[PDB]
Amino acid sequence: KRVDFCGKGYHLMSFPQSAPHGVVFLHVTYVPAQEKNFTTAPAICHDGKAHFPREGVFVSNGTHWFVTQRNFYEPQIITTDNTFVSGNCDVVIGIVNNTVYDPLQPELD
Amino acid sequence: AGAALQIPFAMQMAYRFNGIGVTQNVLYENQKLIANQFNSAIGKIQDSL
Ligand SMILES: *[C@@H]1O[C@H](CO)[C@@H](O[C@@H]2O[C@H](CO)[C@@H](O)[C@H](O)[C@H]2NC(C)=O)[C@H](O)[C@H]1NC(C)=O
Ligand SMILES: *[C@@H]1O[C@H](CO)[C@@H](O[C@@H]2O[C@H](CO)[C@@H](O)[C@H](O)[C@H]2NC(C)=O)[C@H](O)[C@H]1NC(C)=O
Ligand SMILES: *[C@@H]1O[C@H](CO)[C@@H](O[C@@H]2O[C@H](CO)[C@@H](O)[C@H](O)[C@H]2NC(C)=O)[C@H](O)[C@H]1NC(C)=O
Ligand SMILES: *[C@@H]1O[C@H](CO)[C@@H](O[C@@H]2O[C@H](CO)[C@@H](O)[C@H](O)[C@H]2NC(C)=O)[C@H](O)[C@H]1NC(C)=O
Ligand SMILES: *[C@@H]1O[C@H](CO)[C@@H](O)[C@H](O)[C@H]1NC(C)=O
Repeated sequence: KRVDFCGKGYHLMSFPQSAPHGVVFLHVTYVPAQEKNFTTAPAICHDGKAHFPREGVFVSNGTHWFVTQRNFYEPQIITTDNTFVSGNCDVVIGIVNNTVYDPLQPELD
Repeated sequence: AGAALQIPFAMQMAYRFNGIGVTQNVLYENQKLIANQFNSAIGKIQDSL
């Protein structure tokens, strides 16, 4: 996890080869590509409660809000298993209104 | 690690709080105090210099 100790990018793995009086390291790394821009927010307010992502960031495609993982764009809908709650929505700078979906009660019809 | 991708600075500070074991609500609920403390700490360096 040391930055730039094993090449440029996120180190995946490395292979050694012998040279005359030396060694050659072939570093395999992961390099992110083809980014898009989005709107973002730190928390989400629902029922007077602030919701934070467990892992990921809240992003908006223009009209809807999703959670994604931070390094590869893979959007999902914001549920109570995606997030955790802390406090009320009066203290966070930049909080946004949206609905956080519960699975249990629409299972219970 | 590649191309520069923008992110707002308080959200970068929250990632970094996660990287030491503190949840990020602890940053967002203290943002103003944390920024005051950083500013006083930076203002103390030029005084010693
Ligand atoms: C943002 O993504 C959503 C996808 O959830 C698009 O909204 C539509 O949402 C309904 C119900 O959620 C789906 O049945 C549709 O298939 C979605 N797409 C369309 C084209 O109707 C929404 O269009 C996206 N917004 C932008 C600006 O890209
Ligand atoms: C990001 O910065 C913009 C300014 O560029 C902020 O927008 C202003 O919001 C205030 C309310 O606090 C309004 O009174 C101003 O009229 C807005 N200005 C513009 C140019 O839109 C925005 O609130 C900031 N975002 C956050 C999360 O603080
Ligand atoms: C997000 O939703 C909340 C919940 O209603 C909004 O809070 C209201 O804000 C208006 C204007 O600031 C007040 O007149 C109401 O009294 C508030 N309602 C409650 C129940 O407190 C909040 O304004 C919404 N945020 C945005 C940006 O529209
Ligand atoms: C955590 O520590 C900080 C000290 O940096 C406290 O904030 C200070 O509190 C004193 C009260 O004695 C104020 O006079 C200062 O102005 C505060 N500093 C800043 C930068 O706001 C804070 O109260 C402490 N929190 C708790 C829960 O004890
Ligand atoms: C994102 O938008 C900015 C302008 O706000 C633009 O300069 C940048 O090239 C865009 N990047 C992508 C991936 O769309």
